[PDB]
Amino acid sequence: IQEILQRKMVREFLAEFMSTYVMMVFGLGSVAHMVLNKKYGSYLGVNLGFGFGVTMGVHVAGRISGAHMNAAVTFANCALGRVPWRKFPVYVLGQFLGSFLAAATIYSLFYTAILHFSGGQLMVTGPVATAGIFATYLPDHMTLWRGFLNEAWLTGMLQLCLFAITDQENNPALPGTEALVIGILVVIIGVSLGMNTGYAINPSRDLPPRIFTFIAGWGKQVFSNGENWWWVPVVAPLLGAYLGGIIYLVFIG
Amino acid sequence: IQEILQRKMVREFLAEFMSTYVMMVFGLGSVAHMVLNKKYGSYLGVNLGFGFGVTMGVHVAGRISGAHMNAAVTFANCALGRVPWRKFPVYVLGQFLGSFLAAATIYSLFYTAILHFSGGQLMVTGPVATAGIFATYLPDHMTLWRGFLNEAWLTGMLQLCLFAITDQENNPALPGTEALVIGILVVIIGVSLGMNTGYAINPSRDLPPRIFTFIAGWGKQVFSNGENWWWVPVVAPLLGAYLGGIIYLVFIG
Amino acid sequence: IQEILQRKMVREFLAEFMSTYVMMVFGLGSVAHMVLNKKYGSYLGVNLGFGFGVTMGVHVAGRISGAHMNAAVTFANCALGRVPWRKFPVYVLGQFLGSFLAAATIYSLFYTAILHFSGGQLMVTGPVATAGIFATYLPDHMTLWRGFLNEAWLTGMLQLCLFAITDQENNPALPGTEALVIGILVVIIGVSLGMNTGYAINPSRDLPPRIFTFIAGWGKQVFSNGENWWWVPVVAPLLGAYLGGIIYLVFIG
Amino acid sequence: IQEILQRKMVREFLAEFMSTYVMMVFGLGSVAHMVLNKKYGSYLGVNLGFGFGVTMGVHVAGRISGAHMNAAVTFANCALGRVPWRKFPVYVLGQFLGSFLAAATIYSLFYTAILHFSGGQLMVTGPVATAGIFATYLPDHMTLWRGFLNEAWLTGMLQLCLFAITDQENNPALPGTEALVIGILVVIIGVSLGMNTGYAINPSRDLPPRIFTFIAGWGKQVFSNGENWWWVPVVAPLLGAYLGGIIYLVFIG
Amino acid sequence: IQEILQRKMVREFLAEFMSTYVMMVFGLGSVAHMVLNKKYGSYLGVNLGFGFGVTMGVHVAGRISGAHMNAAVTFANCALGRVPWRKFPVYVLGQFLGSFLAAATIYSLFYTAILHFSGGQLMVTGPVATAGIFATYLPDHMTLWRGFLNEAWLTGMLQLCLFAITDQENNPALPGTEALVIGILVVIIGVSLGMNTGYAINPSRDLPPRIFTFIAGWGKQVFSNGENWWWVPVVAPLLGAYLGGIIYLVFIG
Amino acid sequence: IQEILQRKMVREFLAEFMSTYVMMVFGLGSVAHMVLNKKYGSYLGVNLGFGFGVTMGVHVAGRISGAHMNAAVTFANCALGRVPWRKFPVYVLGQFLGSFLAAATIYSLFYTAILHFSGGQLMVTGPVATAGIFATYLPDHMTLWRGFLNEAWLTGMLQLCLFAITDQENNPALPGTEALVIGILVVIIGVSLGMNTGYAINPSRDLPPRIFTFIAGWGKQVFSNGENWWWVPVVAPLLGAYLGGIIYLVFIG
Amino acid sequence: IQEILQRKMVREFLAEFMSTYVMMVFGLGSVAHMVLNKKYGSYLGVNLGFGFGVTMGVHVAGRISGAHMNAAVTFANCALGRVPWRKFPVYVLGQFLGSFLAAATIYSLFYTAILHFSGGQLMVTGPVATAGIFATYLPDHMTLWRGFLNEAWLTGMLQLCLFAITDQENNPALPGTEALVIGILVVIIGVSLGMNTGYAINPSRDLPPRIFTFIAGWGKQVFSNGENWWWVPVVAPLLGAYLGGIIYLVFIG
Amino acid sequence: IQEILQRKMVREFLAEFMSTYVMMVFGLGSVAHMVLNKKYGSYLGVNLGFGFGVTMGVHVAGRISGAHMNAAVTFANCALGRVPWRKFPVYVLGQFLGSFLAAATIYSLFYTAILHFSGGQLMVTGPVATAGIFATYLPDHMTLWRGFLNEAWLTGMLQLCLFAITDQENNPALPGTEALVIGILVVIIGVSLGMNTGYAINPSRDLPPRIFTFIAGWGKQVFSNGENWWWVPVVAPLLGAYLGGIIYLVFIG
Repeated sequence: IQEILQRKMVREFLAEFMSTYVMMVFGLGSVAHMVLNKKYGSYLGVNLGFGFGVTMGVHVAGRISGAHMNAAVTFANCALGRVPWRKFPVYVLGQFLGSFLAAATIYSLFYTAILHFSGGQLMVTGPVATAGIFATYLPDHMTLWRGFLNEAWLTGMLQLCLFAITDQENNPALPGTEALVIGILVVIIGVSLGMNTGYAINPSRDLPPRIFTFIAGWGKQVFSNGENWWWVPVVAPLLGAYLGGIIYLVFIG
Repeated sequence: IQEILQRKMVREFLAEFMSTYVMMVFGLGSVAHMVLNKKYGSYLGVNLGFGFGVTMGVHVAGRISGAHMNAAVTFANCALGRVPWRKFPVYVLGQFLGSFLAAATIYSLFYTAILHFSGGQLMVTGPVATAGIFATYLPDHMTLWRGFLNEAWLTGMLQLCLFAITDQENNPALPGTEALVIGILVVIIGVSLGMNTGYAINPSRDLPPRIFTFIAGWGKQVFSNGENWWWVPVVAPLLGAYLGGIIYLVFIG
Repeated sequence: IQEILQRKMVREFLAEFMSTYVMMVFGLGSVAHMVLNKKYGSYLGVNLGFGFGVTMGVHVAGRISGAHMNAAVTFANCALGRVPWRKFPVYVLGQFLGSFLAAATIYSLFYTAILHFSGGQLMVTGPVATAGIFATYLPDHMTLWRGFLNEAWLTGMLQLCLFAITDQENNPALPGTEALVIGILVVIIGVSLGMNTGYAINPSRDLPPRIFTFIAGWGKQVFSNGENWWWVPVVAPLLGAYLGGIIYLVFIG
Repeated sequence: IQEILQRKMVREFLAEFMSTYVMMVFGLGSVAHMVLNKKYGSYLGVNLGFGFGVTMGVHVAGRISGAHMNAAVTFANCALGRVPWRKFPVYVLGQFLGSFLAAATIYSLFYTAILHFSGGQLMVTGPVATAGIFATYLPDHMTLWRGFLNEAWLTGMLQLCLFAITDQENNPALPGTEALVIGILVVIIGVSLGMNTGYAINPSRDLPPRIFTFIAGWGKQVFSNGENWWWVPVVAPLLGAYLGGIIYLVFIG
Repeated sequence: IQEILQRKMVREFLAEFMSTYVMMVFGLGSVAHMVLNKKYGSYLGVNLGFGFGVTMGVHVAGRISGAHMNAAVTFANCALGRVPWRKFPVYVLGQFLGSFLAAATIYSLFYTAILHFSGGQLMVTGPVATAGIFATYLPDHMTLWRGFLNEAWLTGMLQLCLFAITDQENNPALPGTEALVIGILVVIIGVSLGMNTGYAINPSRDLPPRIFTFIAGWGKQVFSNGENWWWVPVVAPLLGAYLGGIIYLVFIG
Repeated sequence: IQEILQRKMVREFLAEFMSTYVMMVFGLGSVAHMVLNKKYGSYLGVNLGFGFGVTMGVHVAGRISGAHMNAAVTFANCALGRVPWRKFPVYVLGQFLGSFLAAATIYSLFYTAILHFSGGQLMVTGPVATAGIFATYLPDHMTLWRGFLNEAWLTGMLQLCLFAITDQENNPALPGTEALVIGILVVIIGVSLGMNTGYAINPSRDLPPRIFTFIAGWGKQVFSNGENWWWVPVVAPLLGAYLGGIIYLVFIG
Repeated sequence: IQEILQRKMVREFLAEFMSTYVMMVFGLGSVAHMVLNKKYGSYLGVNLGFGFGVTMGVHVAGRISGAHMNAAVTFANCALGRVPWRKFPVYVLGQFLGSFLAAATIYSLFYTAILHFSGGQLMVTGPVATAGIFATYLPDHMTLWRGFLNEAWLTGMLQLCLFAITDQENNPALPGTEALVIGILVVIIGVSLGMNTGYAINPSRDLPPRIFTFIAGWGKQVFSNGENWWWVPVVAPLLGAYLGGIIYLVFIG
Repeated sequence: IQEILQRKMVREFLAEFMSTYVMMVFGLGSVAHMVLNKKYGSYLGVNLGFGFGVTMGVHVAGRISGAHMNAAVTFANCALGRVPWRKFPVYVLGQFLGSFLAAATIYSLFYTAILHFSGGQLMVTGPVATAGIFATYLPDHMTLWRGFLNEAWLTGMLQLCLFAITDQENNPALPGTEALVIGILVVIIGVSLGMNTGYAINPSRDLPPRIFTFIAGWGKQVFSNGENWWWVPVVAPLLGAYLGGIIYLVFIG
C-alpha cells in the first residue's frame, strides 16, 4: 500500500481526483443554494463558488499534475505537445471519478431540502425541476447549434486566458498568486457569458453528474431532454479549447 | 506585570484571545445586520464578514501562535503530531474567552435595534426570534443526524484546504499573502454549503455565544431547542477536522 | 507569414487587438446579462465584468505594448512624452478593430435572447430598447454638457490612479500583481460614478460598437439620439486623461 | 513655484490632500448611487466604494506621508510617539481641504439627479432627504451616547487592525500588497458594523462635507439635527483610535 | 318523453339539478382562476363567484322547488317540518348529479392550464397541488376537530340568516329581490370566515367533486389526506344547519 | 318558559342580542382575516364584512326593535324623542352581551391561526400584535383629541345618513330594500374615513371585545395603551350621533 | 327628418346602436385601464366595467327593442320564435356600427397613453402589444378547438341565465330591477370563466373592433394571429346561445 | 328663524348644500386614503367612495330639489327647459359652499397623516405632492386639449345615462331604487374612464377645493400648474352635459 502510493502515475491520478472533487463540491453546492432557497441563493454566489473552488483545487494539485480539472484543457495541452498523450486516460479517469463522487456528496447533504422543495417528485422539467442542480439543460429560446457555438467560444476564451496567465515568458502572474487570478477568470466567465447554456465549458463538470442523476432516480429524460443535448457539452469544449490555445500560441506567443 | 506578559505561554494565550475576538466581532456583526435590517443585510454580507474577519485575525496572530481561532483545528493539529498536547487547554481557553466577550460586545452595540425589532421580547423561536444572531439553530426540514453529517463534512473540507494552502513542500500561497486565501476559503464555505446548519464548523464560534444568550435573558430554550441540538456543533467538527487532515496527509502529502 | 508576424509593429498591433477584444467581450457580456435577464443580471455584475476583463487584457498584452486598451490613455501617454507619436495610429487601429469584432461576437452569441426580449424589434428608445447593450446613451434628466463634464472628470480620475499604480519610483503595486489592482480601480469607477453617463471612459469602448449597431439594423437613431450625443464620449476622455496625467506628474511625481 | 513644491512639508501636504480627495470622491459617489437610484445602488456598493477608494489613496500617498487620510489615525500616531507633533496641523489641514473639495465635486456631478429625486427641495429629514449623501445622521431608534459608543469602538477596531497589517516585526502583509488588505479591512468594517451610525470613523470624512452642505443650501438643520449630533463623529474616533493602538502595542507588540 | 317531464317530482329533480350545476360551475371557475393564475385571480373573486352563482341558481329554481342547492339546508328543512321527508332523496340526488357534472365541465374547460401549471403531474399536496380546485383540504396549522367546529358554526350562521331573509312574517326581503340578498350573504360568509376550512358548508359542494378527482387521476390520497378529513364536510353541516334553524325558530320566530 | 319569551321586552332584548351577535361575528372575522393572512385578507374585505353584517342584522331584527345594534344610535333616538327612555338599558345590555359572545366565538374559531402568527405570545403592541383584531388602537402619528374629533364626526355622518335613508316623508329607500342601502352606507364609511381611528363609531363594537381581551390573556395594556384611549370610543360617538341627528331634523326634516 | 325618426324600424335601429355604444365604451375603457396602467387597472375592474355597462345599456334600450346588444342573443331569440326574422339585419347592423364607433372613441381618448406605453409601435404580439385592448387573442397554452369549446359553453350559460332572469312565468327579477341582475350575471361570467379566451361571448364585441384595429394601423396580423382565430368568436357563440336557450325551454320552461 | 327656513328657496339651497357636502366628504376621503396610505388605499376604493357618496346625497335631497350636486347637470337641465333659469344661482351657490366646507373638513380630519407623509412640505408637484387630494391635475403624457376632449366626453356620457335612468316614459329604475343605479353609474365612470384626467366631470367637485388649497398654504401653483389647467374642468363639462342631454332627447326620447 505504501509502495503503490509512491508511484508517480498513482500520485497524479490522486491529485486530479482530489482537485476535481473539491472544485465540483463547491460549485454544485452554490447551484443547489441558488435553486432551492431564494433568500440564501443568487447567481453571483454560483459564479463565486465555481471560481474559488477552482482556486482551492489549484492549490491542492498545482505542482503534482498541473491541476487541469478539465478534460478539454487536458486534451488541448496533449494535442499541442505540452503533455504526453499517455497521461490523458489517467487524468480523465481521475476527473470523472471525482466529479461523480462530488455529485453523490451533494445529493447526500441536500436531501431533505430537495424533497421539501419538489414535493417528493424528482422532475427534469417544470416549475419544481431539480435535475439542473447537477447538470446543464438548454433554455427555452435557444436551439442546439446556438448552444454548440456558445460552448465552443466560451471554452476557447478560457483556454486563451489560461495560457496568458501562466506564461513565464510573456507576462505571468507572480508565482504563488496565480490560483487567485485563475479563480477570478472563471468567476467572470460565469458573470459575463453564463446564461445562454449554463457555461459547462467542461466535460467532467457535465457528464458524470448527469450519469449520477440517471442512476439516482430522475429517469432517462436527463439524456433525451432538449433534443439530445447531452453530447454537446462533451464535444464542443474540446474544439473550443484547441482553437483558443492555437490562436494564443500563434499570435501572442 | 511587565515580566508576566513576557512569558511565551501568556503571549500565545493573548494572541489566541485577540484573534478570536476580532474574527467573532466581524462575523456576529454581519449576522446581526442580516437578521435585523432587510435593506442593509444579505447572506453574501455574512459570508464576507466571517471570511475576512478570519483574514484579519490571521494577520493579528499568525506568527505568535499560528492563529487557529478554532478548537477543531487545534484538536486536529495536536492529534496529528504538529502541536504538543500541553498547549491545547491554553489555546481553547483563549478562544472561548474571546468568543464570549465578542458576543457581549455585539449585544451592547446592537441593543436598541434588537429591542425595536423584537418588540421587547427575547424569543428563541418565531417570526421575531433573535437568538440566532449569536448561535446556530436547526432549520425546519432537517433532522439531527443530517446536521451531524453536514457539520462533519464541512469541517473536513475546511481542514483539508487549510493543509493545502499552508504546505511549504507542495504548493503554498506566497508568504505574506496566505491570510487572503484563507479568508476566501471561509467565504466560499459559507457561500456553497452554509444553509443546512448555519456552518458553525467551530466549537468556539458556537458554544460561548449560546452560554451568553442563556445568561443574558433568552432562557433555557437555547439548549433544548431542536431536540438538544447544542452538542452537535461541539462534537462533529472534531471528527471532521481529524478525518480531513489525515486524508490530505495520506493521499496528497 | 512567419517573417511578417516577427516584426515589432505587427506584434504590438496584434497585442492591442487581442487585449481589447478580450476586455470588450467580457464587458458587453455583462451589460447584455443585465439588460436582457432580471434574474441573472445586476449592476455589480457589470462593474465586475468590465474591471476583470481589463485584468485579463493586461495579462495578455502587458509586456508587449503596455496594454492601453483605451484611446484616451494612449493619447495621454503620447502627449506627455512617454510613448512616441508614430505608434498612436497602430494602437488606435488595433483597439478599434478589436472592439468592433467583440461587438459582432456578442451579437452572435445573444441573438435569440435579444429577439425574444424585444419582440423582434430593434429599438433605440422605449421599454424594450436594446441598442444600449453596445453603446452608451444619455439618461432622462441629464443634459449634454453635464455629460461632457462627467466623462472628462471620470477619465481624469482613471488616468491619475493608473499613473499612481504603475509608478516604480513612488509606491507601485508589486510586479506581477498590478493587473488585479487596475481591475479593481475600473470596478470601483463603475460602482461609484457610473450611472450619470454609463461611464464610457474609453472612446474604443464606445464608437466601434455604435457603428456596428448602425450597420446591423438599429438604424441612424444611434447617432442622433440625445441631441447628437455620440461625439462626447470621443472627445471628453482625451481632455480628461491629459489633465489627470499632468496633475499627477506635477503634484505627486 | 518650482522651488516651493520641492520642500518636504509642501510635498506631504499635497500627498494628504490628493489621497483624501480620491478616497472621498469614491466613497461619496457610492453613497449617492445608493440614495438616489434603487436599481444601480446597494449597501455592498457603498462598502466597496469606500474601501477600495482607501486602497487607491494608499497607492497615491503611501510612501510620501504614510497616507493617513484620517484625523483620528494621525492623532493616534502622533500621541503614541510614531509621528512628530509638528506635522499634525499640516496633515489635518490637507485632509480637510481634500474632503471639502470632494464634496463640492460630488455636488457638481450629481446635480440633476439630486434635483429630480428631491423635487427641487433640499431637505435634511423626510422621505426625500438628501443631506445624508454628504454627512452622517443618527437613525430613528438610536440615542446619542449609544452612537458615541459605536463610533469609539469602530475606530478602535480600525486602528488595531491597521497596526497589525503594517507591522514589519510581527506578521505584515507582503510589501507592495498592503493597500488591498487595508481596503478589505475598511470594506468589512462597513459590512459588519456600519448601520447603527453610518460608520464615519473619520472626522475628515464627516465635518467638511457637513460644512459644505450648510453653505450650499441645506440650512442650519445639518448641525442641530439629532440633538446636536455633529460633534460626536469628531470626538469619539480620537479616543477610540488611541485606545485601540495602545491595546495592540501592549498585548501583541 | 313529454308526459314524463310533466310530472311534479321529475320537474323538481330537474330544477335542483340545473340550479346546483349553475352554482357549482361559477364557484369552481372562480377557484380555478385563483389557483392557476396570479394576475387574474383573487380571494374576493372566489367569494363573488360562489355568492352570485347562488343568486343565479335561485333565479333558476326558486319557485319550482325552493332552490336549496345544499343537502344540509334540505335536511334542516325536512327535519323542522317545512318539507316532507319523501322529497329528501330526490333533491339530494339531483344536487349530487349537478355537482359531479359541474366538476367534469370545469375539468374540461381548464385542462391545458392545469397541465401547464402542474407540469403534467396531478398532485394532492405540494407547491403545485391542483386537487384543491375541486374539493377542500385542511390547512397546515389546523386540526380535525377545530375544522369540525368551524364547519358546524358556519353552516349554522348560514341557516339562521336564510330563515331571516325569507320570513314573510318578520322582515323579509322584498319579493323579487331576495336572490341578491342570499348571494350577498354567501359572499360575506366567504369573506369573513372562509380561510380556516375553505367554507364548504355544503355536502353537495364537497363530496361529488372529490369523487370526480379520485376517478379522473388524482388517486386515493384525496380521501386519506388530512387524517381522513373527507367525512367532516359531510357530517358537520347537517348538525350546524339544524341547530341554527332551531335557534332562529325559538328565539326570533 | 313559553310565556317569559312571550313578553314584549324579552322579545326586544333577544332581537338586539341576535342582531348584534351576527353583525359583530361578520365584522371581527373580516378583521382577523386581514391581520393574520396576507393572501386572504384586505381592507376592502373588512369594509364589506362590517357593512353587510349590518345588512344581515337589520334583516334579523328590523321590525321587532328597529335593529339599532349601536349604543350611540339608541342614545340619539331616545334623546330626540323617537324612543322612550325606559328601553335604553335593555337595548344596551343586549348589544353588549351579543358583542362579548361574538368576540368569544371569533377567539374560538381562529385560535390556531392566532397562535401560529404570534409565536404563542399575546401582544398588544409590536410587529406581531393581535389585540387589534378585537378592539381599536390609536395609530402612530395621531393624538388623542384628533381621534376624538374623528370619532365624533364619523358618528355624526352615520346618524344623518341613517335618518335620510329611513324617512318615509322625504325620500326613503323602497320598503324591503333599505337593509342593503344601510349596509352600503357602512361600507363606504369604512372605505372613505376609516384609517385614522379604525372607525369604531359604536361603543358596543369597541368596549365588550376589549373586556374580553383583558380577561382572555392580553393583560391590562389593552386599557392603558395610547395614553388611556379606551374611553374615547365610548364617549365621542354619543355626541356625534346626537349632533348629526339634530342637524338633519332642523335643516332637512 | 322628424317623420323619418318616428318610424318603428328606425327607432329600434337607433336603440340598438346607442345601447351597444354605451356598453362597448365602458368595457373597452376598462380593458385599456388594465393594459396600460398597473396602478389604476385590475381584472376585477374589467369585469365590473363590462357588466355594469350592460346594465346602463339595458336602461337605455330595454323597452324599445329588448336591448340585446349581442348578435348571438338576437340569433337565439329569432331562431326560437320569440323575435321575427326580418328584424335580425337591423339589430345586427346597429350593434356593429355602435361597436365600431365605440372602438374609435376609445382610440381617440387613450391615444397618448397608448403611444407612451408602446414606444410608438403598434404591435399585435410581444411585451408591449396593444391590439388586445380592442379584440381578443388566444393565450399561450390554449389551442383553437379548446377555445371554440370555451366560447360555446360560456355563451350557452349566458343565454340560459338570461332566460331565467326575464321569465315572467317562472321566477323573474322584480320589474324595474332586472338590469342590475343582468349586469351581475355578466360580471360573474367574467370573474369565473374569462381567462381562457377573454370571454368575448359576443360577435359584436369582437369583430368590429378588430376591423378598426386593422384599419387604424395594427396591420393584417390581427386576422392571422393565433392560426386564424378571428372566426371562432363569430361562430361559436351562435351555437352556444341556441343550445342554452333550447335547454332552458325544454327542462325548466 | 323658523319662518325663514320654511321658504321654498331656502329649503332648496339647504338641500343642495347638504347633499353636495356629503358626496364630497366621501369622495375626498377616498382620494386621501389612496394617496397617503398604500395598505389601506386603492383606486377601486376611490371609485366606490365617489359613487356611493352620490347615492347618499341623492337620498338626502332627491325630492326637495332633484339632488343635482353638479353645476354641469344644473346647466344642462336649465338650458333644456326642465328647470327654470332663476334657480341656477341658488343651486350653484349651495353646491360651491358645500364643496368648500367638505374640503375644509377633509383637511382637518387628515392633518397629521398629511404632515407625516409630506415631511411638513405642502407641495403641488413631486414624489410627495399632496395638492391632488383636493383637486385634479394633468398627468405626464397628456396635453391640454386632450384633457378638454376627455372631460367633455365623460360629462356627456354621464348626462345621457342620467336621463335614461330617471325617465318615467321609457324604462326607468323602480322608484325608491334609482339612487343605487346612479351610484353604480358614477362608480363605473370612475372605473372605465378616470385615469386620463382624474374624471372631475363636475365644476363643483373641482374649483372650490382648489380655492381652499390656495388659501390653506399650497400657494399659487395650484392655478398655474399644467399650463393653466384650472379652467378646463369648469368649461368642458357644461358643453359635454348639454350635448349628451340633447342627443338622448332627440334619438331616444
